[PDB]
Parts: sequence; C-alpha cells; structure tokens
Amino acid sequence: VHEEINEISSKIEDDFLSLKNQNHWYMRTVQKSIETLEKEVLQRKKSKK
Amino acid sequence: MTDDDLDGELVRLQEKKVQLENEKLQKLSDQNLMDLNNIQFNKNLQSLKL
Repeated sequence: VHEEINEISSKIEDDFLSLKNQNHWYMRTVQKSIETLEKEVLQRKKSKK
Repeated sequence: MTDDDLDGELVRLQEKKVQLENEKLQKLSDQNLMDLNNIQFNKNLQSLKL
C-alpha cells in the first residue's frame, strides 16, 4: 500500500510536470475579450453621447 | 482609465443641457406676454372701431 502511495506521488508528479501554465492564458484571453467588449460598450456609449 | 474623462465630459454636457431649459423658459415667457398683449391690443382695436 505504501508502494502504491509512492506510485500516487509519481502520478501526481506526472500530472504536475505534464504542462506549465496554459489555461491561465485562456483566462487572461477571456479578460481581453471582456476588454474588447468593454471597448464596444464604450464605443456605443460614445455613439449615444 | 479612458472611460473616466468621457464620464466627466458627459456630466458637464448634462449641466450645459440643464441651462438651456431655464433659458427656454425665460424665452417662452416673452411669447406668452406677446400673446396677452396681442389680445389686449385686439380688444382695444375693437373699442376704437366702436
């Protein structure tokens, strides 16, 4: 069971070493999409103004 | 940050637009007075005709 726990540590090491930050840039990309959307909203408000 | 100045300008625009209302009232007052004076002049003219 202890060896299985070590194997679990190896699995965790596998999942961790699998990839660096990726989806974080997708979250920042969503924030950028919110920025462009805010640009469209500000442009619309500028149009109405 | 660019939105802020636009907001401020919008507020100043709101005040500037808020002046034209009182201006319009002061204006229209002369129109009403002109109407009343017109009525009085009409009656007076009729009396002169009599």
